[PDB]
Formats: sequence, structure tokens, C-alpha cells
Amino acid sequence: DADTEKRINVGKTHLQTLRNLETRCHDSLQALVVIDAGSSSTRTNVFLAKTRSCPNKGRSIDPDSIQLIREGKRFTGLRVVLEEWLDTYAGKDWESRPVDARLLFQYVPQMHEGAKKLMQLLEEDTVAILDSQLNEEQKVQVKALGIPVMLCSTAGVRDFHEWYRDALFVLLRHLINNPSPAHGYKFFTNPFWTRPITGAEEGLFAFITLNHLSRRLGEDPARSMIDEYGVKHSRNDLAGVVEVGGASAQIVFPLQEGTVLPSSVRAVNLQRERLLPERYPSADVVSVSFMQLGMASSAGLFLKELCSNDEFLQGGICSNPCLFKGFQQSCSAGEVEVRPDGSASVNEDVRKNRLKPLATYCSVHNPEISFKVTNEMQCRENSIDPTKPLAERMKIENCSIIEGTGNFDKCVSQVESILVAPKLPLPANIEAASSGFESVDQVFRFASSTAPMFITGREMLASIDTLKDHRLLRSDFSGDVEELAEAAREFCSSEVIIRTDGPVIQLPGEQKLNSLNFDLCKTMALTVSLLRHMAAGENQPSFIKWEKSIAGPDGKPLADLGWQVGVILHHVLFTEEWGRTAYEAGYSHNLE
Amino acid sequence: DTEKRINVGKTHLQTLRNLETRCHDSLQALVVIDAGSSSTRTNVFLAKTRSCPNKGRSIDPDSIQLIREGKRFTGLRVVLEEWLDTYAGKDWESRPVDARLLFQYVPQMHEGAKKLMQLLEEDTVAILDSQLNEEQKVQVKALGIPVMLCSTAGVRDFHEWYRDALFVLLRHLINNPSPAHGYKFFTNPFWTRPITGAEEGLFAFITLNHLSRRLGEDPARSMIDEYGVKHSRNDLAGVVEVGGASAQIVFPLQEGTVLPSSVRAVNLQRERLLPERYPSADVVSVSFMQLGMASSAGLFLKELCSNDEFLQGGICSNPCLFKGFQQSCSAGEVEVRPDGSASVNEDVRKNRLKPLATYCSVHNPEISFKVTNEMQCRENSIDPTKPLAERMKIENCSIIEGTGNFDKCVSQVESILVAPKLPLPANIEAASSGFESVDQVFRFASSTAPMFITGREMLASIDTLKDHRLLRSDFSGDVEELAEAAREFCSSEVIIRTDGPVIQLPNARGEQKLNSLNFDLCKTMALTVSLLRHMAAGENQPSFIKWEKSIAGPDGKPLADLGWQVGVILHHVLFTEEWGRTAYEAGYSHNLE
Repeated sequence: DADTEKRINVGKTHLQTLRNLETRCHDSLQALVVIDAGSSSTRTNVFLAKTRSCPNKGRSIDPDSIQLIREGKRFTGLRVVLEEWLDTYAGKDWESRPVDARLLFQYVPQMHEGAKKLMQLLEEDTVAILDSQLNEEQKVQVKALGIPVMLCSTAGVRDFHEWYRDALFVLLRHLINNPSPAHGYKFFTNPFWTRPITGAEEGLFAFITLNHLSRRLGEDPARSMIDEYGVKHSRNDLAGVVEVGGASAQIVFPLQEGTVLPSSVRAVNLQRERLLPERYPSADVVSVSFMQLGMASSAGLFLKELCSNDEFLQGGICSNPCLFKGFQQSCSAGEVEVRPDGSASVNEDVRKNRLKPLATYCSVHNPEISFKVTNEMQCRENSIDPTKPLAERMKIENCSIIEGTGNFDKCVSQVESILVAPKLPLPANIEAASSGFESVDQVFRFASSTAPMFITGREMLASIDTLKDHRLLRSDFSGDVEELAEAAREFCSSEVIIRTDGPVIQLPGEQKLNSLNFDLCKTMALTVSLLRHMAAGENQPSFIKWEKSIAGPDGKPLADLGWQVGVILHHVLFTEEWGRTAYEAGYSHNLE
Repeated sequence: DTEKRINVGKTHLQTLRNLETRCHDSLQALVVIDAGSSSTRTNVFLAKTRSCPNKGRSIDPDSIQLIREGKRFTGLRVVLEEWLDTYAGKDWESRPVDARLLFQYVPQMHEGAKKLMQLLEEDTVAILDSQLNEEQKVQVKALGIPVMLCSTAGVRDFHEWYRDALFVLLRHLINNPSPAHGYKFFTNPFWTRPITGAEEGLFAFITLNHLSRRLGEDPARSMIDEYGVKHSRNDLAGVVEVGGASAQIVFPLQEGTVLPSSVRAVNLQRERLLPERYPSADVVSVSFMQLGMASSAGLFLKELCSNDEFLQGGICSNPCLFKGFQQSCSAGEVEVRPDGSASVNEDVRKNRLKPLATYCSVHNPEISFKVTNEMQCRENSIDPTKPLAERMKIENCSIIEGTGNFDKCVSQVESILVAPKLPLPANIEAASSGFESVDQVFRFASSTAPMFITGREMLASIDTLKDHRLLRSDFSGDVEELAEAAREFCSSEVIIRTDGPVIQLPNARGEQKLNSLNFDLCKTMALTVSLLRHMAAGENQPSFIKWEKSIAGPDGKPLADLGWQVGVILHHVLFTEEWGRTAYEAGYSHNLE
């Protein structure tokens, strides 16, 4: 009777609810797009993040909620877009002739059409990921909030000549800012999100990714501590990274205990360089990227420098100590396909030749060689005469066949003189040199850290994994130099036998030979050499780890290692700036 | 008329109400210590600060005025090298030194630095005491005195870690002034630091445009368009600055200048040089080491007198020196004596090749690990494997004789300094921005931007010619007019008169006194011709080429000098909130026990 006063308390509660709802923060799902404009392809990366809008606080992204939903299809790389445009508008073999770059300004719309074909494929792919991975309720939130796009180019067009690349970016941004209105997804960009990223930045962003995913980087009490003097330190040591991609290799490490460096070495403070907001703990990080050290890049330059040395090249046969006994290939830097019959199919197509980028850079018709002897000498010391036409620039002279000798020690010594410690810097490395480091050997010589290191890159990992699979390395392997050189010496001493089931690697113990592993021994020599240079440093890393991925809260990786998560964080963490660019201006800045 | 007496009382209330509502102006002192190649000298400035209720305190940028540039004390290079002489031992330039061992002498480096800082402090205080009245001292003393000690070309190429450890010591000394005087000096790692050659040039570019009223944020100097973009009312001007050890070339790019990927231009706002409320500009800024007055004089004699075309029988034939002029074959400091004779100082520290020969050493990691740098040293006739004494020596040379051949002078300045085969040593900064040399600057980038030429000798070049009427008052930068004039003056004869030595002009054009400052002035006339030719070769031409000793400030007299000093102040003071936090909130009180 007087117990139906619960009705009174129901009405008061309906009011109380309605008021909490109008005073609290509200969470909403946002999609973010990072377009990886790499050396071998242009690829979309679709992320999902949780946003929160608070009364009198605006809207912000929860950094720990960032997750990769899908990395899409491998489309045309930017170098191919640009070189196809030059092929049609400057004429064929523009690589071997002087070109009047001014005259190319009359072909900007034609470049726009070239760029349009690629962007339509990427948008189509991005929208399919978004349509297939999201429910209807999620799509409402993602479609309403707008979709920030971050297209960044790396090593592939980093060394591109003249004004062409920077003009392409202008076209790419206009293309992104005008998506099809049909799908409903509001993609948008600006010159801060869509731009070429320097090697040092590519390196800094992969360092931010690693530390974020591994929970070493944070500003909350769980990941950091404020001392009695108001300085915020991270609870766990920030880890450094070595990433070996398709065309370049990055070496990034934080400097421990506020170390004193030589004046020539340029370290970067995360706060002063506006990489990380002031609320995050401070760090002085060494970040250096080497062109010609990526997987495809180093393979073309290694063959060309090795097979130009009379200790290796004799009577038409180049003896390659980095290749297996029984392995044989055509004397070229062209893409290798290991056929089912055991034979090595060397691709003749100039675009697919691994020396094409270097030979394109190394031309007297490129103002960067034409006006600078230092750059010409760098080319010539890597056996590329810039005066010769493109076809002979990439040709291995007086060489018909390359024969594998499977001698790991000779491979290590060759990787050392050619790639790790060359007499002159490898071509197109002014960024590294300006930082104080001409080569890899100089890195751990001038700067060293006790910071733990993570080695990344497909082939960097396959080097260690293969040796672990054959029980040549312990599963707990932690970077022991002698233990790796002994394992690789054994694996690399293997004979290639051609059987009914194809080419096999025989171990005294067997695995099949293929296009991914035929030259894995070169990467093992690169790892050995790098560990040796790391072990000679004044300060040695606390540990070294090879990780394919980093597990998230649910024992499953939230996102991939690389620069993509880092580039997002570098924008989203600057709360005031992100709110104005992504939400205040937003996609509506494009209403026309 | 009691209605009048009540109005006096209402007036008394209004006056006090106005006072607690209005903004209040107060005087502040700002110190810029120029740690240059030749010396370390103070620069005392005054500015008007203004505090407004609920708005804090700020400096009126236009009120910035130089009171005095102080005495020329020891350069940071000398302090560091003197320290190395004592703790790494004598002749460390010719033997390997373990740099790790030198950390045990860090307190001793603090003592060396303390001697210099105390001389600069006594000079700064004497300058203030002499200019300020008793009311002005009270405001200046209460407010705190920001100090900006910046190092340029002299220690830009200093080896190992030495210079950066020195900076940490320097800031500690500045943050602990003599309490006796009452001037509350203070610094931080943002104000006191080595400045790059690019920063050095950008700061000089800011000073020119600030003082000349070209750079502004208000309606008088700027204009906001229908698309909300703020434009400069007048074209911003570029600067060519020639110092003691380096030379800077700075010019804004006029949209849309075609830039290659290799050429890295600076956006003022994006690069946090100027606040966002200021008009945007994309600026090419490049500095060249060995192009300064002293460093280029040393390098020039080395390369010229190691050339078979000029060196024969122990006589080096110098086309840049006057006919009848003679000196001993060394890059030492020249003193022109009353008896016509030239006295060359043989002290190693006074030698103008010392900084280059010190950089160019097989025991310097920048040479021993980098063939690139070793070859730049060798291309300039310096063998880094040799002792310092033979690295500074012009081999098989006793006498340098002047030939007064202007065209031959131009030819050699072009070859050695302007367009050398390899970049001149210690120029990784220039090369990283896309430029190996001065010639490449106007080739890869050029602007229609008006250009101003600055430097002691740069000005004397044009002035000397005008004085003997070989150039017009209206000389606008004509290469052929200048090359004609300089050819006549440079073919002058050295005549010894009762009053002293004289530079006698041909065809009875007159004469002038011969001294230690003008004996090699033709080298700079040749450098000017060379620079104007490269500038004229550009796709875009500077609207005008001007030479200025100083910029006339409001009320006739100049408010400050040309150089990077005003610019570094503005680089800090213009960022309102951040300057308020650093200057006024934390202030000299950050230093309290």
C-alpha cells in the first residue's frame, strides 16, 4: 500500500538517469586510415579507435584502443606511378638522357590521372574492409565522425629526383579529400597527415609503435612515475628497434641516463621535436635510416659489388659465398623465381630488376650527381658509372653465371666491406650523414645505449626462425654472436639437391628451397655483423629480441610492428591540435 | 560650485579606478651574448614590457633597442683549446687523445669558463649602470634579465663532447650572478645554446625585416585576405651576411617557387621560428663555413700559394694584393707598419688557418672514420696525417707579392671559395639542406625577393669605390660597373710617404692610407662580383640588391644592429604564453636555493 512509493523512487530515478546522461562522457567508434606508400607497393591500413566526448572537454581518442582491423592489397607503388608518367611524357629511356624538368609542368593533369587510378583502387579496398568488418550500428558512428587519412611515403620515392614527388603529394591529397559520395565514408586529409616521411621519422614512428604495444610507453601511473622533483620517468625501460624493410633499414634507440654525445651526432628529444606531448616521459633518441640496406635494395647492390671483384668473378663465373652449393643463376640483379624444377628464373624486365632504383638515382642527368662529385664517387665505388646508359648501369660486366659457394665467413666479410662498413656512404644517404652516421659501423661507435633492442623485418625474423626450426639455435636465443655464426655456418654449408619434389636444402635435416629463402644467408651475415657492431659499443643493450608481433591485453596482437601506429599516435596524443583538425574542421572543411 | 569640489572627489575615484583597470608599462633589460669565432661579447638591450589585468605580461617587440655591444673577450674555441692544452697535453692537434679520460677534468673546465663569464658579467653590469637612471634601474632590477648566450662558427665544428659540456657549465655560471650588483640575470637550455648556421641566418633575416618594418602582424605591416590568410604588406627581404668564420645566405621564396626534393626550405610557422599570427614564409637558409673574413683569408693563401700558377721560386704571386705590397708567406695576422712593411704574427692561436688545420686532423673522428671529410681537407692542400705546424705551413714559400690583378683575383676566389670541386670542410649542414657550395644556392633555388648585403668588409668594398668616385651614389648592384671600378682600384700602387704607407690610385685618381684592415680588401671585391654573377644567373632575380651598414629606426637613429641578436630575442619574446611562463612565472626565482 505505502510500499508502492517505489513508483516515486522510479520517477526520480528516470530523471536522475537522464541528468547523468547529460553530464557524463560519451564513447563513439572512429575509423582511421594509414596508407603505406612503400618501395614495392601502396597498401591501405584500416584501424578502429574509441573516441570520448566530455561536456566542456571536447572529443579525444583513447590511445590504448587503437587496433588494426586489416592491412589491404598491394597496389602500384608511387615510384611506378611516377616512372610510368615520365615514360609517357618525358619519353622512354629518360634514365639515360638529359631531361628538361620545366617542360614536365605541362603534364600535371596527366600525373593527376595516373594518381587517380591508384587512389580509386585503394579507396575501393578501404571501403570493402570497412563494409565487411563492421556491423550496422558501428557503421553509423564511423560514417558520422569522419575518417582521417594518413598517406606517407618511405624509401621508394625518398630519393626521387626533381619536383615530381612533391607535386604528386599535392594531387594525392586533393584525390583523398574528394572520395566517392556513394559509400558514405567521410575520408579526409591535410599536408600534416599526408606527406613523405623522412627515414629518421619512419624510424621514430616504429619506436613509438613498439613501446606503445608492449606497454613500455605511457603517461598514466601504471606505466610512469613522477619523482620528488616533478620529473616523469617511465616505470619500464623504453626499447629501441632495428627494422629492415624492402628498400631501407632503420636503427632507433633511446639514450640512457642523459648521456653526453659527440657534437657531430644529432639525437632527438621526443618533446622538443613535438613527437610526443609534454605529459609523456622525456627521451633523447638516436634515429638513423640507411638507403640500400633494405631486402631488395641490398640484394641488387651486393651482387653488383661482389661480382665486380676479381676474387669472386673469374672466367664468366661469379662465385657467391652467400648462396648455397648447387645453386646457380643468370648473372643479373633481376627478381629471382625458384621454379619447381630446381632452376632459378631471373626476371629480365627492367622495372623488376633490384638495381633499378639505385641505377635511376646514379645518373649524370640527375642534378644530384651532375653537380656533386661526392655523389658520383659514391655511385662509382658501388660499381655504377652514372655516365653509362641505364641498361649497362645495372649490368654485371663479363659475368654469365652466378654460382653459390656456401661459405658463411666469406659472406660475413663481404657483407661487412660492401654494406655495413663501406669506404664511402652507400648512395642517397645524406640524411644519415647529416645526423653524424655515414654507415652502420659508425652507429654503435659514436652512440651506444643500455636500452633493450628489438630486431624486426620479415627476413630478419626468417633468419632466426629457420635456424630455430632445424634445432641449430636454442628457442630462447638472445643474440649470442658466436652461437648464431656457428648455426648459420652449418646451415649455409648445406648442399642444394634437385629431387623429384624439387630443390631441397640438405643439413647433416632438410627444408625446401624457394624464392623467399634462396638468399637468406646474406641476411644471417647482416644480423651477425650488426650484433658484432652492437657488442663493440661502450654501452650494450640489456637484451636483444626478435619479435614477429607484440601480444595485446587478450593475448592477441592489437596491431603490427612498424611506423603506422606511431604516425597515428604522433597526431592523436596532441589532444588540442587533434580536436581542431579532426573534429572542428574535419571532413566538412571540404564542403564545396 | 561645491558641485566642482564633489567633481574633484569623483575624479580622485576615477583616477584610481583607471589605474587598476589599465595596462602598466615597465622597462626590462635583455642580454644577448655573442659567442662568435673571433670573440665572446655582450649585447645589452632594453624593451618595454606591458602588464594587463587577466592578460599577464609581454614585451612590445617594436620597443626592442640596443644600448651597447660590449668588449671583445676570449672566444669559446680558445677557452676549450686552452683547457685541452693543460689536460690532454700540449700539441693534442698532432697526436691521438682518449676523449673518455678528459671527463675527470670537467671541474677544471668550469674554472676556465668562470674567468670568462665574470668578465662578461662585469661588462654587462657597467653597461647597465652607465645607461640607466635610478628609476629605470629599479624596474630593470625587479623584472629579471634574460640572457641568451649563443655560439656560432668558432665552436660549430668543435670535436668530441667538449663544447656541449661547456654549455651546461656556462648556464650554471649565468644562473648564479654576483648578488652585490642586484641585476637578476638568468638563463635556460632554450636561450643558451649553440645555434646552427641555418638558425644564425634565419635570426639575421628576422632582424632585417623587423627593423625595416617589413615583418609585422598588425594592419600597418600585414593584410588578411577574404580566405583568412595573413599576408605581409611589403615583400620580406633576404640577407647575405659575411662574418669572421662563416657566411649566411637567406631569402624568402615567392610562391610558388619550384623546389627539388633535395632542397630543404624552412617554413617559419611550421618550424616554430615565428608565432602563427605572423604572415607565413618559406625561407631558404644556408651557412657556409670557411667563407667568413678570417677563415677565408687563411684558406685562400693555402690554396693560392700551393698552386704552381702562383708559387714559383719561393714567391707567391697574389692577384688580390696591391702592386708594391709584400708579406712573409704564412696565414698569420697581418699588421701594416708605418714604414710600408707588413708584420705577420707567428703565434699559432693568431694564425687564420688554425681552426681549419685543427678540424682537418687524422685524430679527429670526423676525418679518421669519414674519407669524405679527409678528401675535402686534402683538396684544400691540408694533409690530416701531418703535425699542426706543417698542416698550417705554405710549403716552399717565403714571400707573398701582390700583383694587383683583379680578374685573376675573381678567378681564384671563384675556384677556391665560391665554386670549389668539393664542398669546403665542415659543411655537412649546408650539404644536408641541398647545397655543396655558394654557386648551387642560386641554381637550385632563387627568389625575386629584395636582397641586403651585410658584413664589415662587404660594405667597405662598395664604400671605398664610391669615395674615389669609381662607383655612383646610385650603385644598384651592376656586376660590370663594379668589376670595372674594382679593376681600377685594385691595380693601385703601394707608395711609402712621410706620413705613412699609401694606396695610390692609377691615372691620378687620388689615394688613401694603407692599413691592416684594407690591404686585402680586393679579395672581398672579387667575392662580391662572384656572388652578384651567381645571383644574376638565377631563374629569378632579386628585385633590388642593397648594401647597408645599419637600418634607420623611427626618429632617425637606428634602434639596433643587423645580425642574429634581435632575431633570437624575437624568436623567444613573440611566443607570448611561453615567454610569460619562462620569463615571468619561473624567472630568476627558479634559481633560488
